Amino acid sequence: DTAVLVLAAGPGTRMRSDTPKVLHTLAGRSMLSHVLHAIAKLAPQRLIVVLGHDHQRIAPLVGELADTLGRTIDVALQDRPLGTGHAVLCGLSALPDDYAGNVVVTSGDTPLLDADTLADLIATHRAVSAAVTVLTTTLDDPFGYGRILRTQDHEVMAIVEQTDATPSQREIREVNAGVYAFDIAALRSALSRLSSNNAQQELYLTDVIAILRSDGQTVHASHVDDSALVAGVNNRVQLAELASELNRRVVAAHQLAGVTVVDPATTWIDVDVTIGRDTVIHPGTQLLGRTQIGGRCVVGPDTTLTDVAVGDGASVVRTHGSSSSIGDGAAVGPFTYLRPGTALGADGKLGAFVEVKNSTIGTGTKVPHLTYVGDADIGEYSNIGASSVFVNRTTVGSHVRTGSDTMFVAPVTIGDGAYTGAGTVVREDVPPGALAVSAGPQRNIENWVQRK
Amino acid sequence: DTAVLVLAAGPGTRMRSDTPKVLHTLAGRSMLSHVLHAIAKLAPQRLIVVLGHDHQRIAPLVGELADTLGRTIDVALQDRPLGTGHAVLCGLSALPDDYAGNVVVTSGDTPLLDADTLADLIATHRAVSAAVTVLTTTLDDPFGYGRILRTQDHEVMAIVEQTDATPSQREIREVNAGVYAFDIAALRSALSRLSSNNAQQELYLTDVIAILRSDGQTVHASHVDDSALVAGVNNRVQLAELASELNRRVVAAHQLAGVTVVDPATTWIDVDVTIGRDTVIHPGTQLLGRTQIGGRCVVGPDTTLTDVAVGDGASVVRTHGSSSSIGDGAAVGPFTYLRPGTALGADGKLGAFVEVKNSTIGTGTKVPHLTYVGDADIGEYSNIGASSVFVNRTTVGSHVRTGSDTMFVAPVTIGDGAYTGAGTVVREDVPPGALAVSAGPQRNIENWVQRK
Amino acid sequence: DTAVLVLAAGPGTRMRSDTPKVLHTLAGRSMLSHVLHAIAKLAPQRLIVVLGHDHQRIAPLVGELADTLGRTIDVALQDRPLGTGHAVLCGLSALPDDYAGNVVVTSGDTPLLDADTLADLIATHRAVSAAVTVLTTTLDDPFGYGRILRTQDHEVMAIVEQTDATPSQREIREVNAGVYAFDIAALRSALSRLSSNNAQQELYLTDVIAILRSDGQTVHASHVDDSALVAGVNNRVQLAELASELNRRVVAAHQLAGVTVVDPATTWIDVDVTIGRDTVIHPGTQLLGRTQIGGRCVVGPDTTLTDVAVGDGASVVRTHGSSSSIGDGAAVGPFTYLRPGTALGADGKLGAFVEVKNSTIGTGTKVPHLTYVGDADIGEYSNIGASSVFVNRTTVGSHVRTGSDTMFVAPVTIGDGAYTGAGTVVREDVPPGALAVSAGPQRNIENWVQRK
Ligand SMILES: CC(=O)N[C@H]1[C@@H](OP(=O)(O)O)O[C@H](CO)[C@@H](O)[C@@H]1O
Ligand SMILES: CC(=O)N[C@H]1[C@@H](OP(=O)(O)O)O[C@H](CO)[C@@H](O)[C@@H]1O
Ligand SMILES: CC(=O)N[C@H]1[C@@H](OP(=O)(O)O)O[C@H](CO)[C@@H](O)[C@@H]1O
Ligand SMILES: CC(=O)N[C@H]1[C@@H](OP(=O)(O)O)O[C@H](CO)[C@@H](O)[C@@H]1O
Ligand SMILES: CC(=O)N[C@H]1[C@@H](OP(=O)(O)O)O[C@H](CO)[C@@H](O)[C@@H]1O
Ligand SMILES: CC(=O)N[C@H]1[C@@H](OP(=O)(O)O)O[C@H](CO)[C@@H](O)[C@@H]1O
Ligand SMILES: [Co+2]
Ligand SMILES: [Mg+2]
Ligand SMILES: [Mg+2]
Ligand SMILES: [Mg+2]
Ligand SMILES: [Mg+2]
Repeated sequence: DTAVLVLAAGPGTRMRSDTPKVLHTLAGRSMLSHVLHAIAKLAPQRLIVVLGHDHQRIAPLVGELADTLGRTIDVALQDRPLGTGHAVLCGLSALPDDYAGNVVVTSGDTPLLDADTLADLIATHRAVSAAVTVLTTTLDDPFGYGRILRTQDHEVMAIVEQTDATPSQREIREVNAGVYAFDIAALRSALSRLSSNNAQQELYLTDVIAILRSDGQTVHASHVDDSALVAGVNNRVQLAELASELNRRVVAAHQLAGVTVVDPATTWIDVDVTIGRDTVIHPGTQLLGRTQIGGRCVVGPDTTLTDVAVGDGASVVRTHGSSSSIGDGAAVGPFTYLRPGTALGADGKLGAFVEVKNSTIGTGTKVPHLTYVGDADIGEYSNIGASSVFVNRTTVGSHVRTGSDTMFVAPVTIGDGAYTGAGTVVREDVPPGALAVSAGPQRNIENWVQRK
Repeated sequence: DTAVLVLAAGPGTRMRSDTPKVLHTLAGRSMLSHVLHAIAKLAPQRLIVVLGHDHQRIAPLVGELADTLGRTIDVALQDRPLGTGHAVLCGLSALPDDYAGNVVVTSGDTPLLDADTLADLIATHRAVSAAVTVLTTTLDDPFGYGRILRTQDHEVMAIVEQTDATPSQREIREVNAGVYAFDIAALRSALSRLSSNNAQQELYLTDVIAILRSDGQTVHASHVDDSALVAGVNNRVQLAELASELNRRVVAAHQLAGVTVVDPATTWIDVDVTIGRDTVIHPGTQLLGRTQIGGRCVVGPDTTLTDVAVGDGASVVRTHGSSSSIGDGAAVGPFTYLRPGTALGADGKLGAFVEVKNSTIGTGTKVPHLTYVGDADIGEYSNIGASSVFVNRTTVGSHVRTGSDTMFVAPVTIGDGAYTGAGTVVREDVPPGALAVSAGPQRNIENWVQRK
Repeated sequence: DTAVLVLAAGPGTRMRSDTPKVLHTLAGRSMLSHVLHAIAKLAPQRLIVVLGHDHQRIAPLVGELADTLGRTIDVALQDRPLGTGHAVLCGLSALPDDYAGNVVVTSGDTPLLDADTLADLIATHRAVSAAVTVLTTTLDDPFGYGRILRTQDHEVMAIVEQTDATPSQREIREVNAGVYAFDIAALRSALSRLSSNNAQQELYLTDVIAILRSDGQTVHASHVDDSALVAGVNNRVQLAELASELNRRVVAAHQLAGVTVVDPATTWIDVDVTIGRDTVIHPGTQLLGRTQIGGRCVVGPDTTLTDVAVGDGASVVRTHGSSSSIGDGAAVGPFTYLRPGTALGADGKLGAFVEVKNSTIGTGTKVPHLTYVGDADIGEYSNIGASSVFVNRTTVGSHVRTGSDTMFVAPVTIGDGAYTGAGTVVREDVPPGALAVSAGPQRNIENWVQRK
């Protein structure tokens, strides 16, 4: 059997945040969600998330995530901030006393930890018949991490916390990832022998290593060369360095699968985003949420799309949009705002300084300049003049030509093939094939300027 | 004599692209074009580009490039994907049998290879009286490249392909750039001795090295320290890493020549772009095509310009434009769209939420807010009110003041010094110095709001 | 006693600029200003800035800076470009002959030099009882810097200029930072023994080291590990590398204090900018000048703000603004332009394609689409229809609803709770609770399209 505990109990005081550390997000999931998704793929028999401060704020999101992953996720509360050693103990109490499996310990602030790393850890753990196996790695800057101590003979002695290391030890660049596999009897038995005489006056989980080494138990360290996989987040400088490392990888994966990305460093792609072959993404682009881009698209510089669906061969340039759909071969931008519920048919055009909200717009229809469309349904191959406003429901037919400077005052229906004169205010329905007008006739006042 | 072959025959399957590898672009030229420009500057007597898959799609662009560089470029077809060794052979068939020159082999996926490197290679080749000279370099990640094998005595033994190296050899970090100079008799004679018993069942050009070493011929390797100069492109992650390296260099060259670039990493400058002394470029700027910027300009953040000409001391801020000209001391932006054929005279202004298309706009005239100008010619020192539309030809005189919310319905002529009232629709000509109006008079309905 | 000289006398010819090197800016101060601020914090008894070329252009800004820092800053002119050795001499002439203090020499092209480094230098200088102490550092590329020469015994021999080093010496990677502390009698006495037989035919300050070593005086070098602290600026590639290093640090300091910064590399924050806890900054953001952001704000991608004040919990997305204030919980963007003098009350909204200039806008009022507001005061909880223009003073009351396509022709007053019909031109005052209209009635011309 195997059980995974997720240590999400700490305060994250160095985040300086009213929002709990473990719910800050990157690439579209919270850290906690990234950690849980990864574990879920490995499918251990039990899964326990230990919470402490802010638990009423984190618990409901653990339950939300248990439904999305379709499995039970238990929650063990930690009453006293008595250390991580104490947190494992709290977590074990959600396990039956008779429990015979392996226990794997993990935190929830390690968002790039993946299912293979855990697998390699369990496999290695079982292969060497070890009481405790710990993931290590080595870093340029090892600040804030337990250091790994070994004999002459390379044997793992102990783990010394940052607050507790001599200056001489603070130099050690092998670090404790804080990801372990334990034999359960050995874990139970060393947790009892933890004392809190140390710099933080806590029960260090990391003391368990020296303890089992004392009983002449087998202690294994498994070095992870790709340090990003087990990097943790304590503050916002680390949050962003890893949001950025994860972004590099998402982008590179899209590039190898056929997407041209002009500039990876300023192209942000959330984990659920799909993009078709031979589309080009220009720089300053964020593809967020469940956004889908077809193939042979152009996604223009300085574009932001959240939960937008874009068909094949469409261009979406300098566009700020969400919760909207854009058809094949359609043209959006530059300087275009899509609010929730915009659907633009195939071959359609929303141009410069156009805003659409909750509007359905038919195949091949063009709204190219300076106009607001909201709460409107517009038919096919229609053309909406510059400088207009759908004054919010309105329905507009197919093959319509509305003139510049038309205000459609909802609710109003414009019939197939109708026209509107420049500067018309439409307050009553327009029959198919009629010209609606309201502008007064021009009058020239000669020599007005000499006089005034 | 000297002949250059360009090996552009392969499939680029790892690009995952319906567009042939060698025609993907960076900084304004396709890879093929970058390679050919560089060779062209060296001016060898013959120049042969070997094509294979997609040759009907690549051939016409080779001919297009031969005219631009004003020299003959021959095309040798490779009938069977039988290897690069085979590709050199196909390429040699476009040479006369009596041919006595040096042959230099190059690919066309090496876009930063420059005329000096080739020169250094030919010079070195002749200096050491060598049968074969190959360019090498050393890399952090040597994946996918032939490895260079040497004796104890540092003598070049052979080149081993990635697919063919032992794990022990895959560690070697000296790589084959795939750029060579051959003595022709030696090249002909080792091409005949190539066999295809290897991992790809192809005729490896790289086997030619071991072969000439066998006949006790002179084999020279010339190490290139600047690895970017001979880096090749197999996939889109490599395309962008080098588009980015080339961009660093273009930008740095502009910085040393007097252009302030706030942020090189997000400033994209195509190779043909010229920029004057003491202009400042702010971040998120792309200067593409034959775009020219004068001096003491400000080019604002988040600006995209393609084949735009900008005079001296003009500002072009948050502007998306192409195929357009902007005069000295003019002001464009923020949030401004220039379509093809926009000319804005000196001291002119196109402001926020303005779109211009095919329009000529005179010295010192201002279009500052919320307006569409297309197919129009506007004179000098005129002022176009906010929220207007040139409803496309229209001509507007000099010293005009058109009021807000005016629709000029083409075709219409507005005389010098004329005015337009706020919300006028202009359908007939306006005499110089006349006030054109059409808006109805205001009426106040008192206490309407209590009633409704 | 202690006196600081700032060597700002050189020509900066490699800047290629009509603007003096030392006045090019980064993060909101000129280099000179950064250097002077840092020294000012240390508060030496005397402070002398030596000027040479362009001194009439730099002097008035030295005086401006003396008032801001509230202390006397003297200016010593250098008549002849006779070297840096000569420049120290010119600088000493502003000191009394009897002067007994330490002299510290600094340039003004070293913008990240900080008050601690100077302090460490003075302290070290006094601690070792040294005649001359020089700051050194070591670099990947030491080009253009004096090299540090030492015996077998690690004792500082001399400093050799770039123009003067053997190729063998050009390899030395310990460099002279050009920041020193001198015992004054020793400085006076070695300046007299400087001769100009060297590559630039100048009086090298750096020769002073070999000279004092000759008199068997104590020569100390103090190595600075953080090389950015003493990096100098000769050209625009170096200007931007350090503008970028300083930006990393400003941003990281905000991140550790509680600001989420999605992308540091494209987030530019000037030194005076303050940002509250738990605000998020998205990429492509510049926060320039005395800009202040409250807490829990969202500052949207692609935003530029200069001397903007933003309250708490407001969003400012895709906005280009300056000299303006935005209240708590207000919404600005996307695609919004704020000119000088915009004040938007708490809970207010300026939306897509809106431009405001010199306008005051009351609590909870919304200007959401396609409109120009300038020279206007608008009351509370009002709503301004899309596609409108304040045709500039206008006053608008509270709880107003103005319809789409309204032109307010200043000067005009709109009473509390008044309405305006769609497409109204307002030329006369509107009583509280009145409906102002001017649009003509709609007319449908049936079958117009068949006929035309
Ligand atoms: C359990 C413990 O006492 N210390 C751990 C632990 O420190 P924290 O301050 O709790 O983050 O996490 C580190 C791994 O992220 C690890 O290096 C260290 O050994
Ligand atoms: C009449 C109109 O064109 N737009 C209205 C309309 O825009 P929405 O996109 O529907 O939010 O409703 C808003 C009322 O919440 C109002 O601020 C705005 O003026
Ligand atoms: C001709 C050949 O057989 N192999 C060459 C060749 O491999 P390709 O898979 O054909 O790209 O190009 C490399 C240089 O880009 C070089 O390293 C290698 O030795
Ligand atoms: C009348 C007008 O102002 N603009 C027209 C006009 O803009 P262009 O910039 O010329 O493409 O022609 C288009 C017809 O292809 C049409 O979509 C748009 O409505
Ligand atoms: C005073 C002198 O003769 N040379 C100095 C000096 O060279 P400049 O060319 O004047 O920048 O500044 C360098 C420090 O930025 C230092 O390395 C060098 O030793
Ligand atoms: C009438 C109007 O709406 N806007 C005017 C008005 O804008 P300002 O934001 O005030 O610069 O004054 C300008 C005169 O300098 C003029 O170019 C523009 O047309
Ligand atoms: Co109107
Ligand atoms: Mg941690
Ligand atoms: Mg290749
Ligand atoms: Mg209008
Ligand atoms: Mg210098």
